[PDB]
Amino acid sequence: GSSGSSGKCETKEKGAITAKELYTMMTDKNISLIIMDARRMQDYQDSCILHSLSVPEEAISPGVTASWIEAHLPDDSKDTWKKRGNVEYVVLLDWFSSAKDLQIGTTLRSLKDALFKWESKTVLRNEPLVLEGGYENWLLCYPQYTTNAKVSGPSSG
Repeated sequence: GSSGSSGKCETKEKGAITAKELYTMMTDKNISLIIMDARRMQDYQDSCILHSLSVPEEAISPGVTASWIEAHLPDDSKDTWKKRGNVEYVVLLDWFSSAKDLQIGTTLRSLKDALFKWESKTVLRNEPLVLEGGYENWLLCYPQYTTNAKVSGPSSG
């Protein structure tokens, strides 16, 4: 080579995490990591990953802060919520919304920006990443890592 000709490129992940990476960190004592499910309150009841956190979808608004979410969260989730600053890395979940399908209004986006971008006191080491596919894909990757595996989530049509 002389300088470096252009091409096309394929693998170009940006602000995204895979299920495989979550496992390596999920069972890591040296590396902390918390998982959150930005979905409806009913979704958490039907399906929910073990050793994971939960957060309503309505409670998370586009352009909110930590005080907002912290104000609207479960009783047991409120604990791990505060540990967000103690841990190192962070990850989220979803049904059909990846980091590429994120927009100005999505729960993941508003939650991803309301954890670092809209920070005042607590601060993390990196930026919140979204799992590849979310819970829908987590079942296909590791169905033996959730409280409820018998959960079907077909498409709109």
